[PDB]
Amino acid sequence: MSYNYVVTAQKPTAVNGCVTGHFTSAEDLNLLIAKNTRLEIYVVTAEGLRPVKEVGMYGKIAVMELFRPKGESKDLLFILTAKYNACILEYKQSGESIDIITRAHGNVQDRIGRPSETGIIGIIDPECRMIGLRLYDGLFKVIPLDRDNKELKAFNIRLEELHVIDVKFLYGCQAPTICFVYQDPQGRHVKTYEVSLREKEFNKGPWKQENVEAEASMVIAVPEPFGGAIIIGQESITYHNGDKYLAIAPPIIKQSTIVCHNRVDPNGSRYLLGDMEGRLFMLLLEKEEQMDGTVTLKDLRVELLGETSIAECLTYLDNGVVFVGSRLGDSQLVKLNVDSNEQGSYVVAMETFTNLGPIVDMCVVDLERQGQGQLVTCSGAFKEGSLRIIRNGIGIHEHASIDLPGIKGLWPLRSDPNRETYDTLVLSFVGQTRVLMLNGEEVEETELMGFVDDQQTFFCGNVAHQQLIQITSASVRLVSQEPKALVSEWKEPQAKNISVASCNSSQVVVAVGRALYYLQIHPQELRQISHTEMEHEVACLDITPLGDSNGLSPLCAIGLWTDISARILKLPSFELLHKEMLGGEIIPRSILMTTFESSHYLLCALGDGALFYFGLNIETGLLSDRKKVTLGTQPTVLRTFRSLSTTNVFACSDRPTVIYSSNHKLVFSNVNLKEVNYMCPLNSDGYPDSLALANNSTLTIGTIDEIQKLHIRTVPLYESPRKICYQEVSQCFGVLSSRIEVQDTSGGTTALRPSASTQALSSSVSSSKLFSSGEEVEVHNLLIIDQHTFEVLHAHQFLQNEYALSLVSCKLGKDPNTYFIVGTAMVYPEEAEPKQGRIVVFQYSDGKLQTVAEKEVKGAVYSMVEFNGKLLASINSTVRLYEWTTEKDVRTECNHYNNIMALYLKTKGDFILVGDLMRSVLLLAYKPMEGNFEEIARDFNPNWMSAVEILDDDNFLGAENAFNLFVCQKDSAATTDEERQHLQEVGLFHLGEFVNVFCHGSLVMQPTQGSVLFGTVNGMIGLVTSLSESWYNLLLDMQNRLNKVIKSVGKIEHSFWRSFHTERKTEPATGFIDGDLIESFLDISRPKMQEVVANREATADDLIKVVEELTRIH
Amino acid sequence: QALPALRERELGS
Repeated sequence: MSYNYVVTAQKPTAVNGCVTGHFTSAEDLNLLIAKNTRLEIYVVTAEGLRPVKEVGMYGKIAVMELFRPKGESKDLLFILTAKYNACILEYKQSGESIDIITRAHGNVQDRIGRPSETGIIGIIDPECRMIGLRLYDGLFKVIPLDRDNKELKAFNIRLEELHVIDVKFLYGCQAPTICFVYQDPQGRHVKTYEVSLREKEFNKGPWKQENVEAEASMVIAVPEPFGGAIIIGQESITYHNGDKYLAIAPPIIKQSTIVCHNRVDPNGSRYLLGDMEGRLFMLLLEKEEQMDGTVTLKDLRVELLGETSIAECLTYLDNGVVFVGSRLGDSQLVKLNVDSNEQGSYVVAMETFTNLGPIVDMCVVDLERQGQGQLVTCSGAFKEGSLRIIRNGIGIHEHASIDLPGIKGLWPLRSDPNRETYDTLVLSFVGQTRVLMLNGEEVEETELMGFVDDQQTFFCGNVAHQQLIQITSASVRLVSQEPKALVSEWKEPQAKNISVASCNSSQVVVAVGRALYYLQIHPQELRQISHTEMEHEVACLDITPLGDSNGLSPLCAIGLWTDISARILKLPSFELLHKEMLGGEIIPRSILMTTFESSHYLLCALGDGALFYFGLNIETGLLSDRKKVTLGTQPTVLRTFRSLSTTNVFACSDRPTVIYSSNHKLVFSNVNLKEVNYMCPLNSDGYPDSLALANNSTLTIGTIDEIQKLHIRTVPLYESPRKICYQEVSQCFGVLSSRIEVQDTSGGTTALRPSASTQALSSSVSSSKLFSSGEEVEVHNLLIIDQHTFEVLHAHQFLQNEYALSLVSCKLGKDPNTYFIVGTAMVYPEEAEPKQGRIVVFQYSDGKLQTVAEKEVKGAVYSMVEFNGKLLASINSTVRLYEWTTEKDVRTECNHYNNIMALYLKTKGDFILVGDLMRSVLLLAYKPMEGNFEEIARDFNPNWMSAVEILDDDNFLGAENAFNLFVCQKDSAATTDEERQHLQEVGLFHLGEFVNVFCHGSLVMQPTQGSVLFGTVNGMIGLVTSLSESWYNLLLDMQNRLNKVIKSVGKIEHSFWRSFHTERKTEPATGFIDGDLIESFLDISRPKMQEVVANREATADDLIKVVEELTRIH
Repeated sequence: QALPALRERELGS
């Protein structure tokens, strides 16, 4: 029994595919970017991309095409999951509520059929007559496109050729006709088949099988004016037709393989081409005319336009704008100019979108000496390589810290109408008021004339027309910028005390307990206006001139005491509109209004910390959407702030939250602060652009961070990092990198660009002499990286043809020094595997990288961990436990041996080990008997491992090539000379993500138990946690209910998606709860929410809170 | 080889 809960802490950032077309509106341009499982939907603008709709799916997208048949208005979408899920999508707006529909769907796999090289190829014919699929090796799948076929019934046709490389449909062919590059013992060839769907046959294509090159890897079909097939290999480009053939081998393209393409002009004149280098080519075909038939071709030449992130996906948009989909680096928006600049680049970067890319390796490191952890992932590859420092929450830059206990408010102020650098600030004190004027950065408490300092201030804002306002318990006083005394004054015509207050430039609304008054400010005098009484006692008010008026405010709204409500009203007339009745038993503490780009928002905060969101129109004055969140458990004070262009909302609480803007939505995320009571914007000539803060005691000021939950740094390495270690006693990261170099004319290698190891601040190479007995070679490095600066303190280069595989930072035995230990291997392309290698013990000093001790090994050092003052390495297949003499030298002790290829290791504290390559996992014990290994138990399934972590003394988490997670634990039954020997698979699961690395740590803190983060190839960062017996049984069930209520996108069963899947079996998943689906609850309509709960107890609006305490593990 | 495979399995095909 192994109860587990996985969560997506960060969505996959790798673009896996993208397309253009009119999917939103027949007169709209759309960018359709598929991630792994996500599907971003954009519309193109003068700026670039307007986000529109982002949805997940239950599957890895592998095919994504837009198509528009006859008798259809706008383009429809066709998606095919890697688990062979076909489905046809459509975008459908009901005015303001946006929906993606399922027009067709089915499952298009067969029991028979090896999946082939290059994997899935899906293609639609130009006439929309069908959908052709090469799912399987040797067959071709047809989905005959009809008005019927809502379940996409598909017939297969036999293929004589069982190795296809690429296939397209050809324009201008009588029937539907395919075109492809196949392989056989003679080499590579081109062939066409006419696909008649009447007879379910393949007939014969419009032109005879010709011959393409022994590296051909792309068929590009060409549109109506031309017709034909452009075929791309290495070092050559061919154009094929009836008997027309054209070819060119431009030395430029030879250098690296053209990987992805794309048509720029509809008439198929200009095409874009991607490389492993990131080079952006322009394929141009020359128009030739005989003038009475159509148009032929004279030639076709290729020009190098510039440089992109290693393009996996490619799409031209409106005007020059090219979206570059990267997998190994940050995707980006790129402009094609007509003119070159410096270095001859017709390419100009517009925007660069953060891809956390191939996460090869990472670790959890504080770097702030708090309790929270930053994560530092080795991301990217080749020129795109980088470290990413991922920091959870928005943080504060502090400047001054004055110790004042019992502050009650603060508002922006100036003592000169000229400078907008607010040189003053007045705070509310414990029934008192003290002045704070600034000599600059000097905190000065004096008296100010016309301001009372023994009463308690309620408001103190910037009333324009030369005046300073001070509403307090009794009177609302007034000061000017000409005399500075009692310029005017207002008093309640009874001697009753004012309670609630709201004020802007030339407008004031107060409350005397149910009583209301509206004021005005002009030159020098305080003039009163209208008055109305109200149902109960006023708890809060708000007034502010919005985006439709200059200093004066149109409509209005409040919330009062007894009924516990939120009232919509008018201002001068004081009439009552459509209030929103609220539940609860505590007052509403704060109420506000805001404006961003497009929309107006009415927010109300409660006393027990909760918050409700509604939309008050500047015109209509009507309701909007309802939902409940938790913040802290204290009252929440709502303020407005200046940041960038989008100026936003700060929620003060015991758990401080900020409200930015995402796409049109309002962000809602944590703020790294002790506890925050009251807050305001600033801009003094001692602290500009600052935000002011107060709590129990102590003021703070200083600029605010970014937006979002996850902050991302990025330290561009320009090469490719393999693993990372954190020596904290040293205050620096050790990172293994790798650069590719080219054979040169003399006999050595050089470099292609300035990398991290080359332009390193200080370097050293290896001197060991232990070995004897069109060319690219990887060069490897340890890098020393300052944790504060992230500069390259040092870069050590390893030997020739030596790769550095593994890294540890530890103290070994009674050696007081901490070390860097690097496992390595010697690689040359004859041997299938290494039969050599090293183990180097590096020591970093004041600022010096010392080679302390080396050791030879007859095989690759795959991983290694600090066991117990002893070093535990895996050497190709022997797993050996080294110890550390006083000699300062690695001496052997024991070494197991029952492995195929020991790729990974993890240590459970005391004396326990794990992990293999193509035969699942093992479990070992070190015996302080004679320092001898004893194989405790092993998993007997045939998994192709990729990642291993020990969760606890029994739960072992493994990840594997087929994107599946599993969990092992030892059988606790009798007859333990056999049943002990096997450890059973107590939990399977389909993440749908290649897992590179696991480790312990959390991105938060100063309901569950444990915490294990993982990084994946697609850049997704996950979180595994272990569960308590009851919490599972509830969650698995409420997970089962959610399937019935949530309408799947491609109409895909969630339980199917989550099922364990290798080529040779499929099981439904046990012991695994994706909180992703659990988190799906909090974004449900209340009607479909009540459904989930029909049935120790079961509530309704109590689970809404349990799913809260979950979205707080990351 | 075994390693030319292992710096490509950490990246994807």
